[PDB]
Amino acid sequence: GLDAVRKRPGMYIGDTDDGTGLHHMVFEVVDNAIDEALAGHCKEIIVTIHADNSVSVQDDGRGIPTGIHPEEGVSAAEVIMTVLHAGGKFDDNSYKVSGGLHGVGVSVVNALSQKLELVIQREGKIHRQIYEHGVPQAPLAVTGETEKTGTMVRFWPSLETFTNVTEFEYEILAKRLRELSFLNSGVSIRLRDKRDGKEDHFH
Amino acid sequence: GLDAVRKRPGMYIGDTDDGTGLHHMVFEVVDNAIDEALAGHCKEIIVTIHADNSVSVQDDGRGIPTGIHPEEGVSAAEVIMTVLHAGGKFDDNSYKVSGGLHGVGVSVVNALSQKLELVIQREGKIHRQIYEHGVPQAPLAVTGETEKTGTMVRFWPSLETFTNVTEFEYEILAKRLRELSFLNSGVSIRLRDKRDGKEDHFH
Ligand SMILES: C#CCOC(=O)NCc1cc(-c2sc(-c3cccnc3)nc2N2CCCCC2)[nH]n1
Ligand SMILES: C#CCOC(=O)NCc1cc(-c2sc(-c3cccnc3)nc2N2CCCCC2)[nH]n1
Repeated sequence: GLDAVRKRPGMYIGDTDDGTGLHHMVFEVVDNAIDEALAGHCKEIIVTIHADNSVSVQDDGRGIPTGIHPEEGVSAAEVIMTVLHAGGKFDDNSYKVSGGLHGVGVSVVNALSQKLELVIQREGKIHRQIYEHGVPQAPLAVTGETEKTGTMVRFWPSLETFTNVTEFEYEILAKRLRELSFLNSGVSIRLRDKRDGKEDHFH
Repeated sequence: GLDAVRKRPGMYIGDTDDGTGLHHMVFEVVDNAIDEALAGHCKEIIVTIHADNSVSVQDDGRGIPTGIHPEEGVSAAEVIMTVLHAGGKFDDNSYKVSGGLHGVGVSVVNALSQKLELVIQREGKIHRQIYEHGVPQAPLAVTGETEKTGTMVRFWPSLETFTNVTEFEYEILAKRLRELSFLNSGVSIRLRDKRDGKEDHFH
């Protein structure tokens, strides 16, 4: 399970000491947002490096589905955050539909994050869910009204896991983000660094 | 296990009826070859569409390691062909080293292949291994001498699994291959179609 991930992180996210794994945490989440872009629902992805060296990834896609599978009793949100290798494609009712997994899965990003905050806007509502080291602190909650749809996630990588290189390199993130923007022509991808105020916009 | 894959293929490889999954079989193997390119050992990858609508992917990298883990007793070759989600990075002695999984894993390509033939050239030897529906027909065998190093694999997708679209589209494969070649500047990527003789060379 995720216990196996926390125990041998380099085997799932990549090297936890030279910065490879650390930056892969970002791309793993960005890959998911691109799926929404490819489905033609996401027009913009914004990646922000925060001063405390957490990273947020947000998109204006449909929002990860939050309602439980009417048979299995678990939402797509819960599944992809807490089940190793969970990925692929779901529908609005959290039924799993055909689609390949790709990457390692964001449940790994969650497991190796000291804190991960998930905020999902859909069906008129803001939904919130805090995880710590991959453990949900409460069930996913409705906390307000909204007209927007999309997903926002911020994660703080665990300093129990990542060593030596514990801070994100702008150039590395800007490298991957500039590539993806050229492959998906319609999708705007912004990169913001809140430490010094540098912005990039790949469209 | 791979039994779960054969049972619900669309959940692992993607849609098995509209051709998405079928072409993903190729890219899943090509992604692995690129890892060798990135490590600076592979200078060329060649993808061939065969007349019977099997596809081969070959590279001139180091060759997948074939010797058993001195503790676990299994080679990298065996692991990545027969273990779901097996991927990442190994060393020459089949120890697993830090590295992220990415994609779904080629053991899925194997599971959904009526036949897969693996030929590995390294340490002076040609090594061969036939799989059928993911089952090894014999242990990996040494069948001759060679000075070359590299990996060759040909797979015949299972017509028990893939329906309707059972033949590969050149343009789709050429799409992905042309992209990857531009991202990895030093690596030549060829595409050959043996049905009509069309060739492409992305460098
Ligand atoms: C860290 C972390 C987690 O945050 C994220 O994974 N954020 C990236 C993301 C994922 C999605 C959506 S919206 C959606 C959907 C499907 C059907 C109907 N409506 C919405 N599905 C997804 N994903 C499902 C899992 C595989 C990637 C795509 N939007 N933004
Ligand atoms: C279908 C199918 C299977 O065929 C393939 O996966 N073919 C692609 C491939 C993979 C490799 C090698 S060589 C090597 C290596 C490592 C250390 C020392 N020497 C060689 N490692 C790999 N892979 C290990 C698994 C993840 C992708 C890279 N060469 N060509």
